[PDB]
Amino acid sequence: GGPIKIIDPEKVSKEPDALLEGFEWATLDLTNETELQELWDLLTYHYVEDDNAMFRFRYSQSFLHWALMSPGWKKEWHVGVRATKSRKLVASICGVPTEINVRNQKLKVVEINFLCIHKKLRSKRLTPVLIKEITRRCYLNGIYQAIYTAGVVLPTPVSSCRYYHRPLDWLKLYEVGFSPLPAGSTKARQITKNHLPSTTSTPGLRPMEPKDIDTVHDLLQRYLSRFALNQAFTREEVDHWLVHKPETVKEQVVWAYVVEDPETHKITDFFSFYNLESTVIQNPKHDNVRAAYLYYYATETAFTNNMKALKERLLMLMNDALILAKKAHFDVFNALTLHDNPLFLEQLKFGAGDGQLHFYLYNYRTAPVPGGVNEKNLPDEKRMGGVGIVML
Ligand SMILES: CCCCCCCCCCCCCC(=O)SCCNC(=O)CCNC(=O)[C@H](O)C(C)(C)COP(=O)(O)OP(=O)(O)OC[C@H]1O[C@@H](n2cnc3c(N)ncnc32)[C@H](O)[C@@H]1OP(=O)(O)O
Ligand SMILES: Cc1ncccc1COc1ccc(-c2cccc(C3CCNCC3)c2)cc1
Repeated sequence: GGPIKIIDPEKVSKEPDALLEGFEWATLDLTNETELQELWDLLTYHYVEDDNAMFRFRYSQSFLHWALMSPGWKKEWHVGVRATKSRKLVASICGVPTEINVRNQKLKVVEINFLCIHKKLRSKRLTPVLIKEITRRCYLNGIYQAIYTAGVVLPTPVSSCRYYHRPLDWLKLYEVGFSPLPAGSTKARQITKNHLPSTTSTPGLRPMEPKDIDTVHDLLQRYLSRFALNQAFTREEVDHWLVHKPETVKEQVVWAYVVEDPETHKITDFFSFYNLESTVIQNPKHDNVRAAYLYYYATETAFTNNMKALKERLLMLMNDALILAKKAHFDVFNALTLHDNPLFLEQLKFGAGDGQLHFYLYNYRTAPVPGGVNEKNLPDEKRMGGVGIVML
């Protein structure tokens, strides 16, 4: 594998291409509360929905602040389109920098997300224009590769993973149409099936602290090394992406927990999950779904190559994650079939979701990597070791 083309730093245009009449390019400054609000306004009403128009992802302003001003970020990579007259923000596309490992080669990339066009401007071929412009801004800063996900099929996906959903408040999810009541059942039986213990079981389990950063950093990168495609975490990235800062962040977005061994007092495990609401588009009884998403995790047990033992360890840890997520009043716990997740998704009663999330690399060729599933789109322990990066 390797890059597809070499970019000529001399030929990168200093000026952007033209836009549809009445619109103009605009760099967003997300340290400005009004501009953060503008992006949130756009996304809230125009970002990704399900195919039945029942739900729309509802990234919080705190989430956007977190996701988009990560270590190394540049405002030049927060790209907006405005209406010239009204000044209204009508489109966005965003990137942040990170390093990834693609089959043992380290690569500097941008992670691309929050591509969004106002519904009234759809189907006008603006998306290629947005893509080309963020590409140009990246090129100017010496970045020539990207990684991203999408639910739509685009040329040469590097992998695909299925969505999985673990009901925490099943009744909530029933009343919003998220979860069905099967023909043969009752509310009580569904609540029974999804019931969770009142307390966690892993000994030594506690919220991650800043003092844990170095140890979690070491453990995480050793664990992610087990995957063909993975994120090459820096220390500042562990701090930013895993350690909630309550003093300066009003609405918590990231939860992290470590296992401090009772005997050695070393960190032997950790897991984490983030808060991403969905808007319930039209419902009498509810306005939102409060969802938690599984993010990064690691365990020393992985390094024995004893899959039964890894399976056992993950079943306990991930059930603890559910209980903690429930305690934090999340309605549902979501995950993908990446990492070692096929080892626990079905047994801990995650229900299979619809379709796949596809993973893409820009300007980089590599062989497809396994995404946790077989040909039937079902979790498969023999199809792991592939995708070791979670994106937002
Ligand atoms: C070196 C640095 C490189 C950095 C850049 C790397 C590449 C980054 C790539 C971007 C990563 C984004 C990652 C995320 O954020 S994925 C999230 C995408 N956002 C949404 O789903 C929000 C709801 N939808 C919308 O806002 C619009 O429907 C969007 C903007 C998605 C399409 O707007 P619209 O419906 O008005 O379409 P058009 O008439 O302007 O354009 C039609 C063309 O656009 C292609 N299209 C449609 N959907 C996507 C999609 N999700 N990824 C890439 N391409 C897409 C489509 O195949 C067609 O191509 P073609 O027929 O010409 O082949
Ligand atoms: C509840 C909801 N909100 C917005 C759109 C669709 C839906 C439907 O139910 C879903 C519940 C969960 C997911 C989901 C689960 C795990 C990972 C993801 C990725 C997370 C990164 N961005 C792409 C989606 C989505 C997708 C859909």
